[PDB]
Amino acid sequence: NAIFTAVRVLSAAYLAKAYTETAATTVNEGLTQYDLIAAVLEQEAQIAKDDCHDNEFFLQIRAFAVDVARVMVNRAYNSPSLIVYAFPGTVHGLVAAWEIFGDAKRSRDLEARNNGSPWAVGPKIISERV
Amino acid sequence: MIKPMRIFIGGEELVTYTSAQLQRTKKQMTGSLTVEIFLDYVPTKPTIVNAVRGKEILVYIMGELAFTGAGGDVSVNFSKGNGYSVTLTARGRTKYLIDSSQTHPTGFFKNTSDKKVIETLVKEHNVVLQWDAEEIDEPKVTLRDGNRIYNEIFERCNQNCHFAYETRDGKLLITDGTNGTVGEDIILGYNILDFSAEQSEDQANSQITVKGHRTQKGVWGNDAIVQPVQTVADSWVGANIPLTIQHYGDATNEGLQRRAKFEADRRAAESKSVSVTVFHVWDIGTVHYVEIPPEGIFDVLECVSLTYTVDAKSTLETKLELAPPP
Amino acid sequence: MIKPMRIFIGGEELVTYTSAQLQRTKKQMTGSLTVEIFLDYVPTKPTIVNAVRGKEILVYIMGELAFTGAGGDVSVNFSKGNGYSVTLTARGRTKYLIDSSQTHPTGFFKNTSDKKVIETLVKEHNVVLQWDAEEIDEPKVTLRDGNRIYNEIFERCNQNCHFAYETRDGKLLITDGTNGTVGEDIILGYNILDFSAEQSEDQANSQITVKGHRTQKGVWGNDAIVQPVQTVADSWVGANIPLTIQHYGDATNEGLQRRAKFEADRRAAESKSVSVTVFHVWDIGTVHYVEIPPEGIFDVLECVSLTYTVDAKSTLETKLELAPPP
Amino acid sequence: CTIQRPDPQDLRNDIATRFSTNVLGGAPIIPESNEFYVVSLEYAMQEE
Amino acid sequence: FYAFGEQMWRERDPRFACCENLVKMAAERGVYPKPAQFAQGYVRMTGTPGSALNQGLRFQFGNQTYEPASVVPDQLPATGILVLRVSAVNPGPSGNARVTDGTLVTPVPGISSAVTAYGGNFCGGSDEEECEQFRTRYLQRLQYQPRF
Amino acid sequence: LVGNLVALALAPIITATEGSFKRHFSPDNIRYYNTEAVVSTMAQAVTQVQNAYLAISGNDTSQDKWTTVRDFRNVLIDEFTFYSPANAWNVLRNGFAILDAAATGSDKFNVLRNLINWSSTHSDLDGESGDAE
Amino acid sequence: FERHVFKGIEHTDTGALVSVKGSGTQEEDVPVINSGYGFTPAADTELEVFLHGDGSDASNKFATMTIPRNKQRKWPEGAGGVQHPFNADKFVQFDDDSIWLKDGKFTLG
Repeated sequence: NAIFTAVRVLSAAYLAKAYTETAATTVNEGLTQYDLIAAVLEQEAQIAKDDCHDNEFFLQIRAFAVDVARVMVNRAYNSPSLIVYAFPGTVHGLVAAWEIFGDAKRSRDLEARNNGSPWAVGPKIISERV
Repeated sequence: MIKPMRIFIGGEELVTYTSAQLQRTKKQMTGSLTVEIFLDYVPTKPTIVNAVRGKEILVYIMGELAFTGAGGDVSVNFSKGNGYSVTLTARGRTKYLIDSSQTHPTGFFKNTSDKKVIETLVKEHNVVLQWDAEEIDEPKVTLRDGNRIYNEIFERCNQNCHFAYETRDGKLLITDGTNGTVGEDIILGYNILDFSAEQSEDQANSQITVKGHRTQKGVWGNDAIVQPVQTVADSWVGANIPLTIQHYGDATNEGLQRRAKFEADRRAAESKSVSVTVFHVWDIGTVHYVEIPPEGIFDVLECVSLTYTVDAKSTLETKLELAPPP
Repeated sequence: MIKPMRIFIGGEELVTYTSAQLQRTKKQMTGSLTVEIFLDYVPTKPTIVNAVRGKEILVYIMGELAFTGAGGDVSVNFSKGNGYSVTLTARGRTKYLIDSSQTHPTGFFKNTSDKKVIETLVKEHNVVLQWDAEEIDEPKVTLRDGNRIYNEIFERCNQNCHFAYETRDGKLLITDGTNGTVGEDIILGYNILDFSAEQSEDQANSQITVKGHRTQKGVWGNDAIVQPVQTVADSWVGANIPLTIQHYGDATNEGLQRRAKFEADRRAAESKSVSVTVFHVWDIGTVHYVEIPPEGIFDVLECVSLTYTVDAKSTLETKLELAPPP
Repeated sequence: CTIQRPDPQDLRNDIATRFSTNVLGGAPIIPESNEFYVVSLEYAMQEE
Repeated sequence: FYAFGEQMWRERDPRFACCENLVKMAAERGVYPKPAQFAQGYVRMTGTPGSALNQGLRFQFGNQTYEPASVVPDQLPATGILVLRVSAVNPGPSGNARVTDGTLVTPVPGISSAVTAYGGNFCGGSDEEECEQFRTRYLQRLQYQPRF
Repeated sequence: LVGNLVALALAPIITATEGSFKRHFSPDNIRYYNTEAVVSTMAQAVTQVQNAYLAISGNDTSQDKWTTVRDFRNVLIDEFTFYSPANAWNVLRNGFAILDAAATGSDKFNVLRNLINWSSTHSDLDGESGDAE
Repeated sequence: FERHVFKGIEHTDTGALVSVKGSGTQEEDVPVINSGYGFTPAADTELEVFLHGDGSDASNKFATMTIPRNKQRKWPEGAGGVQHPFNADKFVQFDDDSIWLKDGKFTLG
């Protein structure tokens, strides 16, 4: 069980570091990734606390969990400051990009976050702050 | 955002640096960071210091790595009126190779290759080697007793043309050509804040003759004393400016010609030096098209150096030194 | 009276010196006086000159000797508007040891001691020696033919730790420790006009390994080729920064360790250099308590250098260079 | 070893992060709001 | 909070404690950890009487180096034989050896190079005491011991 | 020339104690049937300082801690070391210097206090023997 | 120039190679420059080897071996000659006249 716990905790830590290395496409996506990792860490803490196996590793896991919480939550909410623009009726990708940013070449950016055909994106469009 | 840099002595994102100068170069093994911190002192409250003399830093330039390696020194100054400044200096992680002293037990590498002698002259201080040139074989490699970890490498990569410098990650790059990665066509009238081209004639040479001796096993007499010679020529200089740069290991025909061409590229690359100062702050080996018609440049040049400078008042400029279009 | 100096080229108490700079140091054998005289010229009346190029001087500082040794040069300048000045320079009486050439007949001292080889390398120019360290014995002492009276001494006092400098009387002091004589506790906020501490990391070394060969009589083979080695360590630097400084006479265990510790004190004393500029104008080896809390100095340091400066306008200040508190 | 009294500011950072993530869905703790006082009080309890 | 109280109790239990707390606890009850020991013995050298002597004497026995522990006399005694209390240079169990003959490293005029291990053994050499060995030694001091 | 009244200077009292020790300690000038007792008293004092150092160092692993312990044994094993006032005083002063340089502040309290209790007795011998002890 | 001791000796078809130590340089050193005298010590024999370095190119170093110092013949004044490498009492001496061969046994053919 020490073998298994070492593997699981190292995998959770390095998967957190992997999530942090890439940008969140949607607030719900970043929060779901954080939910996955926090669930794994809480499971490991409950295991390391079951009948006072080791109290110390329980406390250590708890501290690393609060750290991964602060970082993953800041990444999901604040790395790009995603806002939901409200457009009257659905509109093209180029027109939406040009009206939001003043730069239509940024239309590629509106496709990774919004689902909807390129000629009809909206009428609510997730994008970055301006 | 114009924001180029964000320095980390370990995670502490410098927000007080009053100025900065970051230099990268191919003519040498390292770089030179130079930060300027404020460091106030209230002579009643408690004060805290940082005695780093070795605590590791990096300079992410314009959202991208530029340097990797306050190891250099701390230089806390004083004055009455503008005092309390702290100049930190930070060389490149490939430094101890520069300031150490070889401590390999044997001293006599037998039937080895230059790559291997370089791998064991570096892995004593944990500097991963980015070997990207070739494997040359050599019978006798005796290191002068405690010479220097950098002199010996420079000697072993000069007699077989191999540029030895440092990348942005923190590794030692032993290359033979360029880093590819072409870029901005600097045109006179477009971004050059200032330029200075100088193609002199006191540092060129028509014929370079490399002589030496054969150090193989069994080879003696004439075949090791007489034959080894080579005469490479640069059909661009002009009149007979001869030379003779002698060789210092296992003088093969290829070895001779190769040391010859190495120096024939050094002297070449020094005979057209183009220093340009551009505006805002990736070119340590990059080639660019440059157009300066008044001095007749319409050619593709390689940046040998790269210096980012800053100072909150009037700066943010980059100084490039380029490589000739023979 | 603020009056510090009263110079005597022979008895002539300088009353015209428009400025002055007197430097004393342990890193070297001598000092450097530099006086500035007026020397008017009325192009009808008779004028008189002084061609000293050697006429001997001293600088009693604040009613006490500071220097002893216009030998250096005369440098009569000119200009239309502020001309007619005479810069006189005067090194220390221990100079010819610096600019001569050994003329001892034999060249091969046998069964001598470093003290004796130093006494006969000095008493050729009448410089009494202030030997205050110890007597080390050595079999073979061959002086390179006409090397220099100062290179040979420096070589003979570096392989057995002995600082070699000059006192205020005009003698050669070969010491091993300090000059005692403790003094003013310079505190930040009390007298430091200016300060600059710099404890870098490019001039330190963890392990110093001294190797060499045995030069005794009869000793040959292994006991003179293999054994002699020593590895002294400075458990303050940090990571493995090795080194190998090789030895050049009668390599004994004590000889090895002693050359090692000598350099391990040089590199140490260079890895925390504290230049302070104080106000008004005795510290060539003195220790002082220094308190500069903002850079974390609360320690007892030895002044390596001492420079008195003056200029009738805004000056009278002393610049000290200090020695690290490891 | 490796288990001792946390830094004060570090402790309040941890408590604010835990309150923001497990309760407020990730919202920041705006100063001078009731959540600010609740977080401060808790800290105070932990440090006592 | 329950967890922190449990561990703050645990860090004051000889068996479960970090090595630093273990030594800090043991120094309060007399028990101190054992340091490393250098080898030791006697070395017998000979030569012509009246010869001078210095402290830089070093002996090479087998593969180890040994140095004088006591003060070396200024001259060799009139008998021509000197027996010296000698300790090894490097600590640890490598200094122990079972040797009878050895050579003088540094040559001294008038003193034969061959020296003899007076007794033929070099005892004492031991290594630094680890943390678990010290823990089980300290726990053997507090606990109830019959036939102490 | 300001004086750091923030600090204690221990050099004068150390030299004074050196003088006072070498004035009343000459184990070559005391009656032959008390020399062994006097020298044994000296050795026991040095043993006290050694035990003090070992109780204060604790978890020091560096090789200096191995050499210092070797030097304490080497000086306590030999017999003719404390028969000379110079060696006795040098051993005592360096032992106290090491006990000082081994820790910092609070740590050195109980240990030093115990020493003050050990040396708070008087000698029973008479004449110069009592003066030496 | 540098003195080194002597370890082994590899004999190839271009001459002799030493294996000097003093710093384990050359498991096989370029030579032994034979000016007409040569010898083969047993491995680790206590003798000196002097290296003469080409250019300063450590690369190649030529060796001169000495016969062991305590085996050197104390030649009388006016005399000289050649000796056994390990025996000062076996030699061919040129004296005032005696082309003297000192041994108990001489073989010809």
